[PDB]
Amino acid sequence: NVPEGTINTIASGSSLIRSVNNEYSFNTGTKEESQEDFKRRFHSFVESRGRATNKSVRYGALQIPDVEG
Amino acid sequence: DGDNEVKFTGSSAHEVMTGIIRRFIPYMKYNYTENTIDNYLDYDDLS
Amino acid sequence: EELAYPMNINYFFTEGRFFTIFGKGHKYKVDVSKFIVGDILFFGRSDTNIGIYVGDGEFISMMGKFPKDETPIGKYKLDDYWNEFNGRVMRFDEEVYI
Amino acid sequence: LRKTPFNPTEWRALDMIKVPTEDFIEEDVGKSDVETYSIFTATPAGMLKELNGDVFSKPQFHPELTDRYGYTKFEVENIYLTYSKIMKDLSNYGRDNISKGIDKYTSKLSSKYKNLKKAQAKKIIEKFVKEGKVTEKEYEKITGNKVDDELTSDNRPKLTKDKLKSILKEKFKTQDDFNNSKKKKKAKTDALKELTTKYRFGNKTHATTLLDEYIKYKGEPPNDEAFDK
Amino acid sequence: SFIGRTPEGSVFGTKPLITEGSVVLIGFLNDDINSPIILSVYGDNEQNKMINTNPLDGGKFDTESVYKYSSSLYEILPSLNYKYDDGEGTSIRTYNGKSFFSMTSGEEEKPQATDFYTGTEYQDLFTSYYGNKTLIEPRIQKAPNMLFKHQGVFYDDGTPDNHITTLFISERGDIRASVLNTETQKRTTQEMSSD
Amino acid sequence: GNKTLIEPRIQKAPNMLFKHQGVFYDDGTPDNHITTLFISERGDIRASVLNTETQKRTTQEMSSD
Amino acid sequence: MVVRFQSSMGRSLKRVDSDDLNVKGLVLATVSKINYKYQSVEVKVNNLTLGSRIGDDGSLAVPYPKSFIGRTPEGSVFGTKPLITEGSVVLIGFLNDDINSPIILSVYGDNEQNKMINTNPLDGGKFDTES
Amino acid sequence: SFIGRTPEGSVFGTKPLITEGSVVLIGFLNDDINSPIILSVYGDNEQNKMINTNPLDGGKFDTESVYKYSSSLYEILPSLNYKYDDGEGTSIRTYNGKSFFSMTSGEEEKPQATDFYTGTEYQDLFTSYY
Amino acid sequence: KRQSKRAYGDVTIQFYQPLDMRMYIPAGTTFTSTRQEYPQQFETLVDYYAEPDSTEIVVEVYCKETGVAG
Repeated sequence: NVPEGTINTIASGSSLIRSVNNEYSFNTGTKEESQEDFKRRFHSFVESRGRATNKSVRYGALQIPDVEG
Repeated sequence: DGDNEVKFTGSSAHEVMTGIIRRFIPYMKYNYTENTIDNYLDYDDLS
Repeated sequence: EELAYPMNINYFFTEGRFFTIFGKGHKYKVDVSKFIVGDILFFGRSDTNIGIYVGDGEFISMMGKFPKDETPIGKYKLDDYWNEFNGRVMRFDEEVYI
Repeated sequence: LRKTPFNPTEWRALDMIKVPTEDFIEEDVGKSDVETYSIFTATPAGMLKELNGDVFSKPQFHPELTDRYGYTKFEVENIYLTYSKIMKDLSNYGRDNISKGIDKYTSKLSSKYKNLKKAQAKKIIEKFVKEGKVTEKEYEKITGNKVDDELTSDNRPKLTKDKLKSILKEKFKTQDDFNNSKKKKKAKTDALKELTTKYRFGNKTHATTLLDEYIKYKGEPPNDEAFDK
Repeated sequence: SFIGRTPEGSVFGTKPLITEGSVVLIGFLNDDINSPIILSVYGDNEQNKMINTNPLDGGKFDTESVYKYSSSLYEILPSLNYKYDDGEGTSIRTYNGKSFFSMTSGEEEKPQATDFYTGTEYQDLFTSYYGNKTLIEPRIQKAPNMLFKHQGVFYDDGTPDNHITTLFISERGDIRASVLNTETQKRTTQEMSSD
Repeated sequence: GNKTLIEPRIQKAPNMLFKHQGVFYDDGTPDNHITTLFISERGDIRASVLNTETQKRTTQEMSSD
Repeated sequence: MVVRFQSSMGRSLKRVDSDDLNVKGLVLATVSKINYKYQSVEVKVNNLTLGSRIGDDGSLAVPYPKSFIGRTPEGSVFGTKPLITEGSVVLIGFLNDDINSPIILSVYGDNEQNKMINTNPLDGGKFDTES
Repeated sequence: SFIGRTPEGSVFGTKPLITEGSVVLIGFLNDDINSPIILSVYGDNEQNKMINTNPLDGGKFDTESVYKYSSSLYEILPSLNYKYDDGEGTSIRTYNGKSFFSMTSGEEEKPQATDFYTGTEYQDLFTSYY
Repeated sequence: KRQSKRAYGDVTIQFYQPLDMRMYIPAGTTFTSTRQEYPQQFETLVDYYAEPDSTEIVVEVYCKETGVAG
């Protein structure tokens, strides 16, 4: 989770490249999920066994690890 | 690129040395019945 | 404000009213949208002419044949003149000067 | 691959091993002066060189040590790492000397006096060399100054708090000045132009800060600290 | 640069400018200390950055646009008046004071070598600035006086050569084109006065 | 060397000029004499002497025709 | 014997050490990229590139020879900027025979290029001959 | 001096004059004999003494007076007509026969580039001597 | 009782010519003398920058030795 404008160079030859920069910060870097997060995920999993429900589609679409919101 | 030039970059010896060793170690193959040098050499806990 | 006459190319460097936004020698067509109305746009390889930027990708300048053309002032699209833009851009600042 | 254990805490990090004399078959241990150096330095990667760039090296030595072994070096490369005065000055060098290097002689005048910027001192010299003299009309044309005022170099007034309070009441006499920004820029520049020069003490950023608070509070802030500041 | 002798015997060569406090690379003969020779003279990064007018940070030389700026035999004499050449048709030469000679072909560059009204000023030329946006002042501000004197000794006809002609230009702006025969005491001059 | 003509890169005709001016001289008076030897792309020749402060000029002009 | 198993090279036995790391002599390279602002190039070896560190252009690069450069008594700096060309062959001499310490000595063209840019038809002959 | 190719493809470069019997410094590739290259051309002390018009024996380059003589890009073509430049405003160029081109600004140096009567002779110019 | 105070003062730099470009002074630059009576060293604490067209720069310095020798 580096700040904005942190990645300056490509660490290579960069013959045709002048400079590199990032306009947005990195927020996806996160530590291992705590017990509470796992309990919340599991209660949605238990409540999501019946399909064709909004609460089910929530888990349906949250199963991918990268998704947060 | 195109040429055999390879560049290793790191902010510390353990970062560079990891890249140096890891670049060539796997492909150094031998006739061991069981693996190669990477299983027998840890080359970890560098600083 | 008064500035200093004739305001040949020198003034922009030694008369301090300006701070550069983009340097000469690079020419990007995607970063034109970030500009703002009133930015001074240069032209020519030896700073032959300059212009004032206006929105919707246009600029205000005089263009015509060299030996005293009778054409009046007018506004032209930036697409055809984009080749001779030279990437130099400057902006005014009046609060802190003197 | 680890850092050298000669550091104090890293030395303690090494595991200890005991062995008594009861396991010793033979020994051959003693001092030696084979290695002896006085000056130690860690040069950066050998491309950087003293005659074409930044700081080359930074050695270290003990004053008592070098007596026995003088200047013994140990090097390792590491891959990793004032109208009258202005006119007098021009008359002192002369037009023949000033005509050779007007840009850099200009920097001499601007260095001595920080009242003149590079452009201001550049123009006066050009007018001096071409015409051969500079008058009070030329000086004031370059920049507005009181040429007919010789008080300031010997004595310049203190500007205690009530004087500043009075000068702000002159520069802002009507309420429209706050509402009309265009004249406000003219007013504040005129305040700073006299306030930085005429009195004992002058600063732009400080005086600006006061003006920004003064403007925001419409010339009557909730505390007299605005005039202390 | 080059040195030699002609078949007649006369020696010819060059004397490149030498400067004090410049950095010079040295190569010892047979790698012996006490046997030095200078190979070349290399300037500092700041000095090199000051004496170039190229604004491009980088780019391949094969690009047409980069060729306009990269390809520039930019040189400055010991006198602060400089000489300039480019891969384009622009070429600029300077002399004492603000006097200069220039040529160009592109209509875009037409101001650089125009004579409309009073002509182009010396400050309009972008080559007249140092890299760190300082003007390149001439060392000597006094106006020069030029002349192109022409004469000989003999020619294939065998008769002695005695025709002298000049294209003298004075510091006050006068122009004098003259043809002269000195032995016969005859002259025809075309003169222009400063007034 | 390999019997190919050395083409010029730019085929458009140039325009030359020899501009002459100064600042001062030993007499002490400001220098204000300007003279040029401008040559146009269309073959014109213009030799001129100018005094800018006094607003006086004498030109010898040749047209392309 | 057992102790001989150390770093060695050559048909004849030679102790390889920190002397072998040091280059002996001059080597050639090609100009791949130029820093136009500083006029300091980076040259490519057949499978390596010299110069060319994290520093963009000023704080690290390979210097280029100059015709002449200096400063006048007044202080103003004067010098020359000889033309630089990409893909030309340049001779290099390392400082104190250290790799990672390059300098360009001069620029040498190819035999074809030299043959193209000369109008001399004579194959050979002493320079002292009038013809 | 310089050599390259343009984007269009045409080759450009220089052919500096080559002279027989001149002394040249050589640097072998990878310190191998049978791998020569010429680094530069150095003249003899006599030749260098002949092709310079500086009368000063010595002195720091920063001195104003020494700058008048030291600062002189003095060059002679293969043709014995020469080209001259200086840190002062004097600059002299020569062509076939006694013809020359010259310029200067100082009144002291006014004879060097004058056209009074018949003009200045070629022998009056001090750069015209070995 | 409280300890001694390190000596400090101002030092003046004179250049041959005004700087053409901005220069950076590395931190921890060492200022010393050549007289045998005062071989005490000095060192700077903060960064300083020598802007162009400036023929002189003044930077503060602190005596590393803690005593009256500064």
